[PDB]
Amino acid sequence: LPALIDTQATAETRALYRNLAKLRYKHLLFGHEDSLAYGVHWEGDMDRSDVRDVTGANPAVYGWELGGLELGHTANLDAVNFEKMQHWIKAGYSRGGVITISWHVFNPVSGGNSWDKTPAVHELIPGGARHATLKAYLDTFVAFNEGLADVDAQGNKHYPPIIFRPWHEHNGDWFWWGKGHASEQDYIALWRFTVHYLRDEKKLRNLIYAYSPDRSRIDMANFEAGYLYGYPGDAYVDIIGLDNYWDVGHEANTASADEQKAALTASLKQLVQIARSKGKIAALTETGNNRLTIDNFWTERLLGPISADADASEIAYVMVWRNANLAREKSEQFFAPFPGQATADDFKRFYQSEVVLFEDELPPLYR
Ligand SMILES: OC[C@H]1O[C@H](OC[C@H]2O[C@@H](O[C@H]3[C@H](O)[C@H](O)[C@H](O[C@H]4[C@H](O)[C@H](O)[C@H](O)O[C@@H]4CO)O[C@@H]3CO)[C@@H](O)[C@@H](O)[C@@H]2O[C@@H]2O[C@H](CO)[C@@H](O)[C@H](O)[C@@H]2O)[C@H](O)[C@@H](O)[C@H]1O
Ligand code: NA
Ligand code: NA
Repeated sequence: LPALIDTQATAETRALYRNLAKLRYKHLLFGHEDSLAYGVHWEGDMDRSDVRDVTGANPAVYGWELGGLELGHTANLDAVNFEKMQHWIKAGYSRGGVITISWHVFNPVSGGNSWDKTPAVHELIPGGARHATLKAYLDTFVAFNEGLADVDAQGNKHYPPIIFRPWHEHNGDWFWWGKGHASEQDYIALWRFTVHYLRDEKKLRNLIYAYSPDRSRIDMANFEAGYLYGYPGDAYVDIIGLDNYWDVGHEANTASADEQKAALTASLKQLVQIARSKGKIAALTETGNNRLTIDNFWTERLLGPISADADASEIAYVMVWRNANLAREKSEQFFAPFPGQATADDFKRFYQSEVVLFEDELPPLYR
């Protein structure tokens, strides 16, 4: 029933969206960022995941990250090799998994990373002095996407569908495309150009576009207004996403656990209401508890509050962030368990839930 903004989307892309729309009522796909690239205690294996090591199954949704691609780097900002990334995307897709991609774009003005707040959006949008840079940046993704293609016996080209989730958390002030660094109207212009360029100029047909404000900068008394800050229009968005680490035990959140659980449910309920009104699909596009310090996190803090309300439950998927490699990165950062981690058994319970789907029990999404 929801329809993609790309009226010419590939058969597989159309199928994915249709099937997510169907499965969302009774199920929730689980996702993990950089799941095949490395884990907390390993890197190098070409077919491994912390998630699989714990549960026996890969995540249903695989998140990947392009930051650095635009600069012609061999590897992304977390040292994930782009050729390997292409291999891993193809591998996950071949098994029936879902692919989603974010993009922590480097600051073109300074050469700094996404967290360098030097203003850039005004310069990047149509009419801006650096508009050529925006085109060049997007071109690198066009090229990357080509590296995901196969060609069948009949000479037809096929791609993995990708849930493309750019310019995220734009209601926060931490990225250079965020509030305080870009006007609302300029942000909208940036988004709209991104869609026009990829969908219309470059004729990519394998994208589903995901919009993802951060819950931590939305006033719960006025959720819709906060959510729709910088919203580019229904003609430019397929997935009504949300990044919400806040209500799942963020260290800076002084709300009680019970208040947080209620807020998680309320946030997702309202998200779903917005999606319903717009004929879209909702998803919890980023979440998690860094270092998994909360007892029974998965069942008590994530699944429980989602399942508590039938509106909240209508989200299609939930993705947790990456399991940074300790040896390489020098600190602990992870959002899925690994064997022996305190929440591993509770994660097994989460996996086991009839509601939650990992790769191993996905129906065929692409037909
Ligand atoms: O490196 C550990 C980090 O873990 C957390 O970031 C997780 C993940 O979240 C997404 O963006 C972040 C963003 O970086 C902001 O710092 C923001 O912090 C604000 C809080 O939300 C809240 O509002 C608070 O009141 O104020 C904070 C601002 O001071 O949080 C958002 C949402 O969590 C996500 O897309 C990533 O950017 C980020 O993880 C990084 O991902 C990149 C790219 O893969 C890696 O290079 C990094 O190493 C991280 O993995 C946490 O928010 C951070 O503070 C930090 O501890
Ligand atoms: Na659901
Ligand atoms: Na399950």
